[PDB]
Amino acid sequence: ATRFASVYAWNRKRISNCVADYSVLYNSASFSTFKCYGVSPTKLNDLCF
Amino acid sequence: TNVYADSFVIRGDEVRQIAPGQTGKIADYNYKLPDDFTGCVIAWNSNN
Amino acid sequence: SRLDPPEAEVQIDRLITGRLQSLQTYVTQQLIRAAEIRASANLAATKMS
Repeated sequence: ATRFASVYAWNRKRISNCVADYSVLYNSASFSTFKCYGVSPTKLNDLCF
Repeated sequence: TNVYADSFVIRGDEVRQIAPGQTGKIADYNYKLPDDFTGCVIAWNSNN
Repeated sequence: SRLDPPEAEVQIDRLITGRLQSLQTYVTQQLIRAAEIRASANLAATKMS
């Protein structure tokens, strides 16, 4: 995003009706910490939401 | 009965990802620990 | 489908513990009820005899 909202007004973006490639973001080591609760990040691409 | 020393160097993030049940580029392509690993993990800075 | 094994173990272990405990309770109550049925059947056999 061009600008991130502060925690007082944290920005929320709806995601629906598409196909999502978590593979690129997971492989991209730009994310220093990637902590997933309730779902395993490896097969997060497997399920439907 | 036997003990094995595995030695390598890691820099940047994931310095603590050398552990059972961890995920990462190095853990997936270079070196993976077993699910029921028994032993010790040792790491220290050696920039100098 | 959504949990990596090395942390899914604890969840599935809780589930197995609870389900097995339920099975034990069912089997124990069935044992007691079957003992009662055995007493009733022995009484029935004695009555027929």
